[PDB]
Amino acid sequence: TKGTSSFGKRRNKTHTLCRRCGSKAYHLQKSTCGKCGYPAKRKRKYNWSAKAKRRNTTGTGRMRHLKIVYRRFRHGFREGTTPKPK
Amino acid sequence: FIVDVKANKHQIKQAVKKLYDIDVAKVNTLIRPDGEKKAYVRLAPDYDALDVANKIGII
Amino acid sequence: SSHKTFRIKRFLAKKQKQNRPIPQWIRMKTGNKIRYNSKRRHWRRTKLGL
Amino acid sequence: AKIKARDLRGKKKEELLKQLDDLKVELSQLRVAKVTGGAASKLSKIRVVRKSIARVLTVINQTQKENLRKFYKGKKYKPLDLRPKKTRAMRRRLNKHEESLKTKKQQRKERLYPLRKYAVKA
RNA sequence: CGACUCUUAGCGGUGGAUCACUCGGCUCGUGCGUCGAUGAAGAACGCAGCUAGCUGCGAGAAUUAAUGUGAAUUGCAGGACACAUUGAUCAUCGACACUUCGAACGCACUUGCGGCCCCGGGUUCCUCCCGGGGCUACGCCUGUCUGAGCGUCGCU
RNA sequence: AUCCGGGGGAGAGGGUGUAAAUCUCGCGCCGGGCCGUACCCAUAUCCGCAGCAGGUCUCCAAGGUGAACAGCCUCUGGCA
RNA sequence: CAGAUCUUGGUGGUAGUAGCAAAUAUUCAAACGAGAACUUUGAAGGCCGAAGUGGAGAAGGGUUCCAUGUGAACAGCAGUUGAACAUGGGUCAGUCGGUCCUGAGAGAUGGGCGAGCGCCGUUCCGAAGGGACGGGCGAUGGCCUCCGUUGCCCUCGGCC
RNA sequence: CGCGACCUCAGAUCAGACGUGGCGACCCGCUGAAUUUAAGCAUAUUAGUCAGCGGAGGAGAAGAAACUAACCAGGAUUCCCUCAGUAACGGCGAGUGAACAGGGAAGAGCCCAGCGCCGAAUCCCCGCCCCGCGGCGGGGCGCGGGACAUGUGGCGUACG
Ligand SMILES: [Zn+2]
Repeated sequence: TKGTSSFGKRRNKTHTLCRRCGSKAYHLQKSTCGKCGYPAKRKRKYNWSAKAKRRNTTGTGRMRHLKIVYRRFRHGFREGTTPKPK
Repeated sequence: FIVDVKANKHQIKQAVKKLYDIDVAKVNTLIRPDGEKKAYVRLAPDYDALDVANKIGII
Repeated sequence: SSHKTFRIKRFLAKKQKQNRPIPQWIRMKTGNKIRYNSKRRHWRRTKLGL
Repeated sequence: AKIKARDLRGKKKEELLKQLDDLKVELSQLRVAKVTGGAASKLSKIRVVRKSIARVLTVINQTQKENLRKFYKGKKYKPLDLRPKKTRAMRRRLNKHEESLKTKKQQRKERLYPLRKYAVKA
């Protein structure tokens, strides 16, 4: 039918892991992500889902580089001068 | 042996040959479920797999 | 499947490494709160991607 | 045991590699001791060695770049490493003595009508 | 009335309200007001003696070096240190590293296929097979080199 | 994709003991990275909120009666 | 605060009640064991009866696979068993597949459109071939004999 | 039917550069609805608002009148109070709705092209050597390259 008798035919996967967002949104039959949009050059961000800008903007990650700009700035971007040796 | 993930069978031969000053006939490398590339190093007939075993520490 | 891609086999490797229970000695740390692992899953009650 | 970084700064770059490969064999040996039994004596020691290789490698990488950064000083085209990395903007925006220039017209006016102190009784 | 039921009280259970706490939030103000092709934001994978996440970090991976302090970390074993000395632990971090995906950059998205130059095996010039090293994106500016035209001319 | 046969004759080869060629004729040497590889495959390991009478693609296919892979009984194999 | 078929949390009567009835079927003895209608062995009686209640695969699951052990919890009774729980172990390729090829289709530069992220389009308004035999010269290399090799040019090549 | 200028126009893994993306609380440029109100409803209102697209900065934008005035006249921009919920718009319904003048915060001014004069007096880059140099600058040395007459640099711009 269309109830439980039709749920057995579900043995295909339209989506799969994306390569940029990391989520499961990479629509296979047409090659375009859902959560970020992969082949395009612009991260998909919309203002109608404010709880979707909170999940993956700046802060939620590890910040391998934006963390040490903040440490660097407090002193003024010092360069090449080791502290006075002993 | 257990070998880094990105390592050819051509590369494992050189490492063991240069490490223990030994000879290798052929190598077989599966990759375990955990993600470590297990490697089976068939030893050359000129050498005794026990006598090399004692050197590298394993009983 | 026994035709799994390399990437999938790698992803199904982390999901095995982190299925273990907590080490016993964790509970005795001075500031310690956890008392049994929570993320732990059983392959009949969770479907890996959902 | 313990190897300071205050005796490694001067040894030859062909002498360090001798000790660097010595440890990597010593670390290789200990890793066996973990798998095939061993005791708590050797297991804790792996952390002592694994940081020694950090000490020796860093000293090499430092004397390799300090020498190079002496080689490229006084030159005008130096590789992308040895140039400062400040930000995106503090390289394209600022300038040494290029955005401190005054035209002839601007120079002569400041030269001719200089600003000078005064004060007024009430 | 022994039972059953009802009402109240003592006690014991199911339950977590009230009360007091609080390394948490909301709101207001001040100072500063800084990301990225030298590779950002985000994502995957890894790393501890025992360790799953949480945090921290990147094959130098629960950190290296330097400075300041000055005798610990600790859940258990181990030993580092003559604490005597660069000298345990922590804070700062200016030096030194920084895997793979990502604007993502040889073509692709399957650890797939390549080219061009250097080094070591493979050679001993004898071409290959192996490993290591450096490049191989689009648009755009100035300059260089090579060029195309029954475009405009000059000359022999 | 790849592999092959045919036509045509630009070229090569030596001047009398030897060549150039074998759409390798018989031998001989060296090399063949990278990733998947267990198991279930279903009235229990999949989808239906589960050890759900539902659903989901194929290969193998004995003896007897019988037109027959029908129905029914038995052997290899399996089950409570 | 008594109410809003009020929100969240909790507990009753119903109630030890409905129920544990789809596909013929179990019995005797023995073993470990504290314990046995259910676990294991043996004997018997039955069924699935090769379009299977059999022997393997693809999708899909992702360690359920195998061994040792456990008696909290789950397996709508139980259980000495498990698909559970705790430790260990396991997946080896020139020749089996992937990779290579094109199929319906998808898609970028050229071009066109568009306020704009981009869009239409696939030979279509494009200087789209970076390769080769030989030849002339310069020029190394190694027995600069001879050939491997290199730069300029002459030639050759449909861009489909 | 060769040689040499210039003009248009390509290819370079040519030397040296730069953009791509992220954040978006504040800002700038486009695009731009419907619930709602009118006791219905279409103009109107909600409103040039939310949603969409682009682009930066620690601030953006604006800015030294092709101005306001009509006075005995003020004097770039922005911001506060006031003018004012007024003038004006509106199925003149619902509703919408500024500005000049005043006092304050701050106060900063200017540069070109053209007209023309100066022997392109102008400029980018290579190479050499001397100095500094972790915002690549200065000293000179070059019968070293190129741009530039289809116009660079100084004087000079409505206050002349
Ligand atoms: Zn994505």
